Amino acid sequence: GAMNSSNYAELFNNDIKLFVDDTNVYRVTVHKTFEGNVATKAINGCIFTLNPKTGHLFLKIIHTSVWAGQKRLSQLAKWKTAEEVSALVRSLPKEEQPKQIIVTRKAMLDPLEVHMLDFPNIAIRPTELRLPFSAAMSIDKLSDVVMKATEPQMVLFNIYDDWLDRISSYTAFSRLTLLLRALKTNEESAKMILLSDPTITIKSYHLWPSFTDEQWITIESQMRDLILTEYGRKYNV
Amino acid sequence: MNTVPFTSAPIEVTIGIDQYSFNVKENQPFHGIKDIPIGHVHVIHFQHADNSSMRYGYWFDCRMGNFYIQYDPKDGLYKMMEERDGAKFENIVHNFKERQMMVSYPKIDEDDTWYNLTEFVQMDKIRKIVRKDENQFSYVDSSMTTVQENELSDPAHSLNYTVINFKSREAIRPGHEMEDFLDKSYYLNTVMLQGIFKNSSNYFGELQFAFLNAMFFGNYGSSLQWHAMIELICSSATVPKHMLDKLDEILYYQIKTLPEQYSDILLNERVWNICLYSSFQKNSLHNTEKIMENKYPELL
Ligand SMILES: CCC1(CC)C(=O)NC(=O)N(C)C1=O
Repeated sequence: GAMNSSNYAELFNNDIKLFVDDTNVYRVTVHKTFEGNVATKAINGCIFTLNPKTGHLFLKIIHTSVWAGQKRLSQLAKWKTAEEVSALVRSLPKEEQPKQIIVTRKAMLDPLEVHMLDFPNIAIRPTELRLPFSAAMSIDKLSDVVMKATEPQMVLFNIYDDWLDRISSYTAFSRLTLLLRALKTNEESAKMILLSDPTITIKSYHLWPSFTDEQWITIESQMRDLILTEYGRKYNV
Repeated sequence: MNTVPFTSAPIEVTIGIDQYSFNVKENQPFHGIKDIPIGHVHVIHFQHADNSSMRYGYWFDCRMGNFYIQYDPKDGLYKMMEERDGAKFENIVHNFKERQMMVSYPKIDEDDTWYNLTEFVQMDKIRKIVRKDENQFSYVDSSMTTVQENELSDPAHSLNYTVINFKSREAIRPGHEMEDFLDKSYYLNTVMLQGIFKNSSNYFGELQFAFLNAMFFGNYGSSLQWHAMIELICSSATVPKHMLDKLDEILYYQIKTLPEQYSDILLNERVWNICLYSSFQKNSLHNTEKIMENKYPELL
């Protein structure tokens, strides 16, 4: 059934699973027309497909040409997401295919179920967690490859960098969700925290800075402060 | 006009014949039902006074044989049987008729209700849904499960309705996933009508039979089937005009006949709201929408 706080360690067991987040697939800017009406202009998007145990991220870039001439784009975007996830599963060797796919938004359940009919043994599951994967486009290297794409493209990353050399998957996922929640609540401040010290750099082959264990503890505390604050600044507390 | 005699009535029972019903007391001198219209299927059904659990009954067509009812004290139910000796049966009915021990099928001449509820229902198709080939009539009860229900447990006692499943490879063409799921026309017209049922009359016959089993026996899997067959048409953007017009009539008479007090259990809110207000056919069921809005506005 649904994934929630009670069954959280299941994410880090040895059954292959993928989270799919579709919140950045169909992206638009809303603007005025010369006649004073309103129109949208699409911009490139992406499917965020993540193995939470290994950190492997399959970032399928959705180029704006896929929307050309199509109607009801927000509905189509869910089906295009499911089409691309099904294609990714089929492209993987059998021993790498997931046993479960967890969708971050319940509206993806029927589209993904229908596209995965050929895979009756892959469970399609919702979740009660409010995961912050929409903030993926606040990771500069991810946003850069999406905006630069001139055609559909898949790009593979490890969203944990080399963290699993030192920490467990549970701890890595918690750090990731803390960083993304911060970036989602106050992107400017979060990015300030992460880059304030110019002596800590991001390796060419990494997404996040090369913090020592002690520096990660400081960083993580700064992100918690930010989230609680904004929660005050928001609700006034 | 045909007759279904009764050997006796040893236990107190409410007896239905189509949409009519009457109470018979224990050992009351009741010997059957006469004046049954020829040309239609019929159902004779039972609810015992001491155990309102298990409504049960028999679908039959008097053109196919001479049938009678007898109480079996071992299995504890009224059983339909066939009399092959035409003279022994004619003589028994005439004797019962002379003694005025039979109720008369109480049809009003103006009243087309039963025809309208069974227009496309044929005994030969009933006998394929309910498999018991040694009899010309078909037993159904409240508890019998459908083939589809069993998949999700005795096969000989199942209702073999045509399996309809909107999230199945049968319903969804590879490469037309979104198209086929949001517009079920290919599943309706190619898979079901052209492929399985052959024509709309057989589709409507199974839809009508499912409704009648839901209404008369409270058979839950039959209610599921009835709603699935409605939803499949309403969720198709391309349906022949004659089928939509006929569906509107079919459902109008079903909604008209339903007991007002059973609407809570026999009508699925989601299907009816989707069908009348969201689906492609939201504007094609004028008669059904009007009766539903005037009789069951709460559901909607
Ligand atoms: C002759 C008596 C009996 C008992 C079996 C019969 O032989 N045939 C019938 O058709 N009925 C209705 C009967 O009641």
